[PDB]
Amino acid sequence: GVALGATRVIYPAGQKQVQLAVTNNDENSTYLIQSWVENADGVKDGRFIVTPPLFAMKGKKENTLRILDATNNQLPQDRESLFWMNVKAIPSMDKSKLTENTLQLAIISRIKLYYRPAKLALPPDQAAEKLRFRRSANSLTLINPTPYYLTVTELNAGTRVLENALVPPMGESAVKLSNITYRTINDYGALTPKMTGVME
Amino acid sequence: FACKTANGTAIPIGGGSANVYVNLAPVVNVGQNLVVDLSTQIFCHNDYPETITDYVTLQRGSAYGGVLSNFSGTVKYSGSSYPFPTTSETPRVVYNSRTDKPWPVALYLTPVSSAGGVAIKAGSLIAVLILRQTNNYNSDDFQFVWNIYANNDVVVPTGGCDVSARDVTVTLPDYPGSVPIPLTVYCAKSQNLGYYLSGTTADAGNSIFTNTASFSPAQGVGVQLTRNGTIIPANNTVSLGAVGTSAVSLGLTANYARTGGQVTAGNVQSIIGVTFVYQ
Repeated sequence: GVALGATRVIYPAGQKQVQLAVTNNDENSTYLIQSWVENADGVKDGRFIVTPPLFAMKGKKENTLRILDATNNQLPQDRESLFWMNVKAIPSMDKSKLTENTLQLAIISRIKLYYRPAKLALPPDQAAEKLRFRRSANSLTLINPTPYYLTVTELNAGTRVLENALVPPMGESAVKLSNITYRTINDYGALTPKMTGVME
Repeated sequence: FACKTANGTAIPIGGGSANVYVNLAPVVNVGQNLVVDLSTQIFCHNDYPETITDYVTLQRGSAYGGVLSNFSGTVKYSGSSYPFPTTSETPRVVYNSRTDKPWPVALYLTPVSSAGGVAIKAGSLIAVLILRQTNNYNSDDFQFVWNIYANNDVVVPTGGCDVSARDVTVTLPDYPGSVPIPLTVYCAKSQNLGYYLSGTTADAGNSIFTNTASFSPAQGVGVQLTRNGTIIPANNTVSLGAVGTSAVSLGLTANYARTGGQVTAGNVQSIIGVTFVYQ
């Protein structure tokens, strides 16, 4: 089908446009590509907008999406803000099958989009380790003191596999609950190194 | 004949060996070129140009560590591109000056699809390039060995996956029945995937997608989806777990479900979204 060249987009505040690659693999299919960004609540904000807002990808092809900052510098400047970028591949009307019963599937890819204010003091890579934990006998709470969203994955409490989790800037998340292990996904989509669950 | 490196570390008249430390593009996508330009760090001169002429070749180039496993590509020597790792000694270039000129060698490397994270580790050996020098005077045949060490990590960001849907599916029955919907996903780098459905729904339960045929339409019929028997309502994320190289089927069936008053014969056509959500 159509696939994106990343699993997330880092938008650095200040830049007028971030680029995102899309690619159609299906040698004999034509798709209309439409793209948009939503805020953390699912609302189609106009905070970010996608460049070309609507084009065709005929056969094996490669295109560039340009995500423009439409915020009016109205976003928090001391922490990331989570948005969702969706790129939808509208398949062409198949005229042959007008007189039959059909199901068309429109495949969409949805990835994180983090707006990243330009002067964060701690750096993206010094973020994961800075996590801490607070235990209860029902739950395990993650305390993210950094200004970056943390994709906590491979959350282990001894033998136990806990919920994967998304911990926001200078905030916390909670999971149903020994020695705590955890990884994080970075800006590149790669798993950080297994780390030791340090308490608060 | 002799050569030295931009860090001013030399290999004298008989040939011999040296390290070159290259700062690479820190992030390279699967389709892009990682260019390792050695003509800005490796410099040679002929020592007696008024009498002797020097002949210089790329005798061999070999790739190591993360360049050998995650990259494909070429070597441009003096205007021509050969395969790298190399398959044979290139043509000569002439050095006929005492002033240091570059050895015109550049590696053009493209990450393959299977490469992920750190495709070249900081501090590791990326390549070994052998400069071979001969002349029109004696039978001198010397080897200058340049060991290319990467100073930093080269990251190949993972891409989204590929959702291969064989058709734009005939659900006929015009009957009355059910049909599988061939829909598989695969990722070049194993990641957790989730999906959710979206479109116009007719029911409180919000799993029956409206009929939208606009050419002699049926009536009373919607289209519902099932993943091995389990109905999938719109906006309800279905967890696929880790999807790697091997295509995971979503195990979809299209079914007709009722939406209202008299069921009426005619065409039944619906369009549904399927949103795959990345971790």
